[PDB]
Amino acid sequence: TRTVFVGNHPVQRFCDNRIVSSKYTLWNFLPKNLFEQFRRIANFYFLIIFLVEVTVDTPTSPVTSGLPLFFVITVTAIKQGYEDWLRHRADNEVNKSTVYIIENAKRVRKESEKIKVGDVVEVQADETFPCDLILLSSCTTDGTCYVTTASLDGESNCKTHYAVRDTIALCTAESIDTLRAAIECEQPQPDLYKFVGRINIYSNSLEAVARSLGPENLLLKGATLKNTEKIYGVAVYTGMETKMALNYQGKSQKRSAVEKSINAFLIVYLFILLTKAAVCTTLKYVWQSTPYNDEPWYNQKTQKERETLKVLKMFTDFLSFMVLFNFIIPVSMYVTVEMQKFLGSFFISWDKDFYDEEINEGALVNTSDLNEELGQVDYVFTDKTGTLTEKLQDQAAETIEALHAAGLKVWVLTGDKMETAKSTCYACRLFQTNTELLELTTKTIEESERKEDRLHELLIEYRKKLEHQEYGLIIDGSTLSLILNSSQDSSSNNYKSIFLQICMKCTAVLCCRMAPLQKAQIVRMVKNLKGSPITLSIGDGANDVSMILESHVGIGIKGKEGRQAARNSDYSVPKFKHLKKLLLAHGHLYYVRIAHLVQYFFYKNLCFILPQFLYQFFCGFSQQPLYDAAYLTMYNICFTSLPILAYSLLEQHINIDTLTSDPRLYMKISGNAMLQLGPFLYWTFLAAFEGTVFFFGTYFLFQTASLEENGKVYGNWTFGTIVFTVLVFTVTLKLALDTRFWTWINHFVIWGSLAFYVFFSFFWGGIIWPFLKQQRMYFVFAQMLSSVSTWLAIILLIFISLFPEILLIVLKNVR
Amino acid sequence: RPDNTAFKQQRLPAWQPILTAGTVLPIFFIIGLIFIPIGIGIFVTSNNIREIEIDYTGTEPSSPCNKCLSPDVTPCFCTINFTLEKSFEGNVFMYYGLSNFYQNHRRYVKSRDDSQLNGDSSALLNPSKECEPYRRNEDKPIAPCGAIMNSMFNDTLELFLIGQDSYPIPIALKKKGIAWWTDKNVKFRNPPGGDNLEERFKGTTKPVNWLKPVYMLDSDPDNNGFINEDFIVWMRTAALPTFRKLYRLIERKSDLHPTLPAGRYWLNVTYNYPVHYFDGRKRMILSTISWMGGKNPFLGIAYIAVGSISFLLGVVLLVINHKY
Ligand SMILES: CCCCCCCC/C=C/CCCCCCCC(=O)OC[C@H](COP(=O)(O)OCC[N+](C)(C)C)OC(=O)CCCCCCC/C=C/CCCCCCCC
Ligand SMILES: *[C@@H]1O[C@H](CO)[C@@H](O[C@@H]2O[C@H](CO)[C@@H](O)[C@H](O)[C@H]2NC(C)=O)[C@H](O)[C@H]1NC(C)=O
Ligand SMILES: *[C@@H]1O[C@H](CO)[C@@H](O)[C@H](O)[C@H]1NC(C)=O
Ligand code: ALF
Repeated sequence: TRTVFVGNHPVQRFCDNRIVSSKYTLWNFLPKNLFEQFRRIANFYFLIIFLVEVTVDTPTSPVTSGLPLFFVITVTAIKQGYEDWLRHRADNEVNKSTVYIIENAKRVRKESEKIKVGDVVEVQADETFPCDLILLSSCTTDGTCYVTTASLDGESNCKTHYAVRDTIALCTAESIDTLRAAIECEQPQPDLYKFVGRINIYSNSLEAVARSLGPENLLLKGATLKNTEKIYGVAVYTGMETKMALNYQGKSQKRSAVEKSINAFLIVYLFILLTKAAVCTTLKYVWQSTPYNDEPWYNQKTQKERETLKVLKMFTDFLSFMVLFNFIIPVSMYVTVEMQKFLGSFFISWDKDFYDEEINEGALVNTSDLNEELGQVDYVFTDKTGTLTEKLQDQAAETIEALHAAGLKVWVLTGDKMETAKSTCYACRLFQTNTELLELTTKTIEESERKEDRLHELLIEYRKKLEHQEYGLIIDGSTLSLILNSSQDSSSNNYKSIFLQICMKCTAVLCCRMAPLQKAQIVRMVKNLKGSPITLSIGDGANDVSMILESHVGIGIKGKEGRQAARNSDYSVPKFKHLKKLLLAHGHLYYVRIAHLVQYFFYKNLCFILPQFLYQFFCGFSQQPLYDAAYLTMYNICFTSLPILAYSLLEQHINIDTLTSDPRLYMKISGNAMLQLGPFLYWTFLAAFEGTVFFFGTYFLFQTASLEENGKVYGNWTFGTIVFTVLVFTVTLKLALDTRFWTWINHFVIWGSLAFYVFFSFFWGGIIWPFLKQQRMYFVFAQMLSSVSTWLAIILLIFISLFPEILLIVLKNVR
Repeated sequence: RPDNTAFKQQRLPAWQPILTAGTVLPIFFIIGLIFIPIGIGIFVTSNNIREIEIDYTGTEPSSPCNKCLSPDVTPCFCTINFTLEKSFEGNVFMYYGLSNFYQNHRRYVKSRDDSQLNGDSSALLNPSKECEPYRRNEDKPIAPCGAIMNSMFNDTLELFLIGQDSYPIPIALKKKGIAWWTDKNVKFRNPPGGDNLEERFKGTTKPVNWLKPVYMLDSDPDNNGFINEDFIVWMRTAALPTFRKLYRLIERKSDLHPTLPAGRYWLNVTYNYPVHYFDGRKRMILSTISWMGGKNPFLGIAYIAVGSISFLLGVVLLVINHKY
């Protein structure tokens, strides 16, 4: 119980009226953001690899490991800082607004954040209440004011509130010189329809009166005075302790299922890299245990290498193997993912099918990091008023039908009343004449003892002992509060678990009379289910912000309720019907493109590095690179970079028109299907097989005196060049075989990558370069191309490597 | 209203090929009918190559060359006896081969100064640190520096055909035209400081394992210094620990006589190169060439095998499709 003095006059110390929704300040932004970014395993590993390349050893420059890491870190920091600065601007708009305080018999113009608990606040018509106020008096003689609470429950209907009867006569300067009172009220809580308090109006008769206070006397922050000229109230709860602030949660970091799969793949490949390095180091020191294996007469060490401590040399050799094989974790993949996420998001904003003539606006992209999440939705939590209705929206029922045909569950979370919400659900055809409604409301339940009986009955004798379309669930806010506040101190007989069990096999769930935090709580409950369903919430009001921030991807509607939902959402669309195109076509395409990009990046880098690992068994495990340093540098920059980027931005494995007309195709990629264990193992074993084929085909080709008609001999650089040529052609042709949607851009990048590989090989190996310290590749490529047997071997190895893919193509397209 | 362009509306004209069993099945027959004859051709071409390999390491006591493993007199000579059962008809190529020699070791591969080997005046007097501990000797730079240069193979191999009167007929060997044209003529160059080579290497010293300096490798001025072809052939490091290096060319005669007639031959060996300290072996290889190079059955066998597998799988799929 908190005690509030009406005019801060004798007849505690609370927070101020300032609201905060940002997470950074100016001074701590860089430390906090860098600490959060480098707490991630990928960034930490990239930093460690860059440091090792700088300090110990590297086959290429440390620049090619430091610059991409800096780029990724800087891009992420800029995005997060801009979003937090937008939150700062919104907080500054909410604060700094003009409020009027009756300080000493006079109206004092102050700032909204400067309101104290226990001061008289004057609010005029059409003005939002700056804090939680107890209504003391109005202009009218009946002490009644009308209020709209659209920002709290999403409804435009007027609500009636009553002033304190002993203070209804206090107007003008009579509210300070004739008002000495104290209010005893509860601690702040988010219920939004429950208030317990008592006011003690002291007078000169020494006989103070006591009047109980209820929610009818409380003017909540965010509500608007309507049709009342002027009211007088006293602050009882101030910013971060008002019910609006207590129904706000704040956004946790949102990570896609594709990002989580990227993290898992990175962990697997980190284990692979460490295993390769450890095997190479162990075999190197077993090999060097022969005194002519280490330091033969023709390959002698310097004095420094001989006088280098053995343990330090072992550690350094392990690090050298690590940097030799580090390419199997590509930072170019992260760079390309950032680029593809940024560039591909423009299709949503360009899409003319999202353009609405009434508001002269199309779709809005706030985050480009969740494009692939639009193709993985499992649950849709929709607001009712202004989202499903305008009378429904243009194609609300048809959109719900398409979402059902896509395999999605649609639940309605509304701050509106049960009867109107249920009528809308019948109009939207979420509930049919055949649907049997199970009602967990205040009509069917009057105490917490009957609630458990209802839950048990809907479990064990109605629904589990069964016809999925047979049942629908209706629950109101108070019963949900009972469930969420009375299911503690238990794990097995969890009534929250029983409620979720009832919900999961109902054809639809209606949650009515919701508070803003309760929608987020429902979304969170669904998010914690077994199997980790992906959640989408959509709404048009400021009371949908909490569930929009809570869900995996939040959709704001550009309607008449303002722009708070749109500004806090990941994506914004004018109409609810646009969700069909946003998910079925855009999200499907985004998921398929990025999943293929991730798998292809890992596969092509394993194909790149495995022959280099195999080459250690034929040198002295000496960390000798199989390829030239320029080839190592531009494998991912110039030779195999653009085709996958063009694929991930243009590929339509299924046409957009087909994707829009067939919602059932959404279920093919339903549970992160393209990045599961099966596909991952397929890609990994294909890469391993192809790398083995590369290296050992070249090895068996080199079991001859000459591959030329002039009898001349090739060396280690030609060996590596042949392996690299087969590798580049194989990975490019694998992507080409995977391609189903060939634009002129795709033709250009795919064929020009190979043409540029040949042209660069000729140009780089054409001129004795006067600025490098070695000429190891002067005519290696040109000499290799003079060998007919080398051409034939390259062609045969390319065909052998692509044979499993061709065989899979012919098998999967028969019977 | 948004921009209704084909790129922005994701409706660019595309090809959209279809890959099905019925349209890809004939490739499993075309590939077979192309690969099998090519594989047979490669296999037949590789079988007609005439090759002989003679090991002269001398590790076994019964070897004409055990007396050269640990010698007393400096120049140890050994002759080995071998027979050519069939005449070598075309151009013949003489190779020496080394086993268990890691020319691909990382410390070995970097032990060179390519600016010095390209005839750069500053690099001639200041060889790179990468070619150490073979960089300086007696307070002078080493003119060819590095381990690769220092370890240059230096055995002398000559061939004699035993005539009808027991008189050995020497087979003429050519030391030119064995290296890559571009690394003889561009990559490897000599210092430009005049015309006499002994003066152009004024402030340098020879490799420590060298007997004579780099300007006494040959009397022919086009094969003398850094452009000596034996030196260049050695300096192009090998890919695998067992390798071959082109040594001499035995050109076919202007007449239609065999280049190496069948009979009895001698192998004059001046044993200078030790390999038994690291368990290596030394071979001499005589071989003929073709369009495919030397003798290697791998390419022909692999082409035949892949073509046959492709054809068999195509037949299996075609029979499956005709079950109806
Ligand atoms: C004819 C038609 C077909 C085409 C023919 C081919 C022609 C050639 C054209 C290709 C060029 C296209 C470029 C596409 C991107 C490829 C590069 C990339 O994406 O690959 C990152 C690369 C390679 O990485 P890797 O995996 O090989 O690992 C490094 C290996 N290791 C770790 C062992 C050292 O690495 C790097 O060199 C970094 C380069 C990438 C950019 C990141 C660096 C930017 C600098 C940072 C500044 C900060 C900016 C922050 C944001 C400011 C706001 C705008
Ligand atoms: C042939 O090559 C061998 C191997 O390099 C040379 O042997 C070295 O000779 C130098 C100089 O006498 C000695 O200091 C080294 O100890 C020798 N090394 C070995 C492993 O024996 C030999 O001198 C060369 N003979 C020539 C040039 O005819
Ligand atoms: C090598 O030189 C002569 C030259 O005819 C050859 O006959 C002999 O067998 C070999 N050894 C020596 C030096 O006697
Ligand atoms: F409009 Al609502 F829940 F905010 F139906």
